[PDB]
Amino acid sequence: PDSWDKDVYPEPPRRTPAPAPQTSLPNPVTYLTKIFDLLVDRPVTLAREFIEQQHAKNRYYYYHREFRRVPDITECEEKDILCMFEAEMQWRRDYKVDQEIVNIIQERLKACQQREGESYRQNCAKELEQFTQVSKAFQDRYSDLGAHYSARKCLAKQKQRMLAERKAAKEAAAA
Amino acid sequence: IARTFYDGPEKNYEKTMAILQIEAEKAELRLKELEVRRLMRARGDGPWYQYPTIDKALIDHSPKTTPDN
Ligand SMILES: CCCCCCCCCCCCCCCCC[C@@H](O)O[C@H](CO[C@H](O)CCCCCCCCCCCCCCC)COP(=O)(O)OCC[N+](C)(C)C
Repeated sequence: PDSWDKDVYPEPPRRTPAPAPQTSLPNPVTYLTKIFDLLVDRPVTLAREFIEQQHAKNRYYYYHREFRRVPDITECEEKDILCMFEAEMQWRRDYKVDQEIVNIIQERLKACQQREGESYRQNCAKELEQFTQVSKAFQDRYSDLGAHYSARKCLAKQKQRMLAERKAAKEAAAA
Repeated sequence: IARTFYDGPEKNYEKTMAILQIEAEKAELRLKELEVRRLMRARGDGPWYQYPTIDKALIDHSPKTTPDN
């Protein structure tokens, strides 16, 4: 339904074949489906309609909380505890959001694998590539941080990686 | 439950900021106090570690039966 965004959680257009009976024998699946409709789905639909009618008479809202952007650990002085605190809280929020981004991509991958049946190896290549890219970026950001990870340790890891990349590029320019 | 038993995140956030400021100031004060104690005990030019000497008002500045003190 329209509860979730279809761009964040995409699905193919869902082609289904038309029934093409080839025998005069009655189809038990259709008869049981009609019985199930009449004895299960209609009462459930009526109950839900009543509940939604009650919900309509009492309509209230909740909001998504917006967080400002505070300075990060890069422009905090060595012993400034307040800037360090706010930068660390912002970094923790960013870490949580990155985890949920990876979660969304993994959900896409799983749904693709189930949906494609026997053709999943070829038909889920884009989802596999997206998960590979996201997983590599996440591994670069947060792996090996340890039990007591902090924005300072992430900064040190990034600086070490930047130094390695700079040295590699410098020695590649010499070859 | 949130309305009845709890407060918003701002209260805890800013209380944490105040607590952190107090603790950091205490830490720097402790380090400075140790350094000041070390310097005063080494040089003796401060109000602390002022060990007594002889009071000069006990000296008798009067002629002493002999000219050469
Ligand atoms: C519709 C049916 C389903 C509803 C189920 C609701 C689930 C909740 C029921 C369980 C009880 C919760 C446990 C109580 C722990 C709360 C303790 C504390 O957090 O509450 C204080 C508040 O005190 C409350 O009054 C707690 C009182 C709970 C006492 C429990 C006693 C129940 C025992 C039952 C005895 C019945 C009779 C016995 C006969 C012998 C908070 O202090 P305060 O700083 O102010 O609040 C700050 C937030 N402000 C600023 C918005 C106000």
